[PDB]
Amino acid sequence: SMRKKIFKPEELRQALMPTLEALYRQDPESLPFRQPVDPQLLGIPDYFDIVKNPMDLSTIKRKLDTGQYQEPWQYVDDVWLMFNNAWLYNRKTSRVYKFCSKLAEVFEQEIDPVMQSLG
Ligand SMILES: CO[C@H]1CC[C@@H](n2c([C@@H]3CCCC(=O)N3c3cccc(C(C)(C)C)c3)nc3cc(-c4c(C)noc4C)ccc32)CC1
Repeated sequence: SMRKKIFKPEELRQALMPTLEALYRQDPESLPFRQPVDPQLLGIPDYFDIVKNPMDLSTIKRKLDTGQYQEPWQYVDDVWLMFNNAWLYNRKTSRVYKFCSKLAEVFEQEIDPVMQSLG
């Protein structure tokens, strides 16, 4: 459509925060995603050469709390950025990669009914 639907920050928080909570509830799978990747502590100095736009759950949460998403697709784009970054950087046998794949399965199931409700 040409006409932006207008969303209030608290409407987005009430609708979308439970979908982010569903990812946090996955344990162990969300544990690597709860804070930003720290390449110094992890000893991976190539990380920001490969991942140009880092993203993690705590940043998405803060963006929802501070009204930085005008529309739900911007939130979905950040969750997907987090996933794509982890699939790009990590080997397919790693825990982080397989945990990412489980988070993406969970998010897909939670986000669809929410998007139907916001349209
Ligand atoms: C709570 O604070 C901590 C601090 C960081 C820690 N962290 C680990 C640790 C480091 C020690 C060795 C080990 O083995 N780690 C490890 C690896 C996988 C799983 C686990 C669990 C035991 C937590 C499940 C540990 N590596 C991570 C890799 C990434 C990553 C990369 C690269 N690119 O995208 C992502 C996402 C992000 C965070 C990581 C997770 C949590």
